[PDB]
Amino acid sequence: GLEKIGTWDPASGLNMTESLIVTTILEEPYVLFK
Repeated sequence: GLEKIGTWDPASGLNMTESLIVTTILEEPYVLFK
C-alpha cells in the first residue's frame, strides 16, 4: 500500500529515509624497457 519513505520540510530539504595481470621477461627485441 501507500507507506511513507521520507520527509520534506522546506528548510532541511528532503530527508529521504530509504535503506589482467600479464607477466613477461625482458629480452631484446621481444619485450624491452621502453
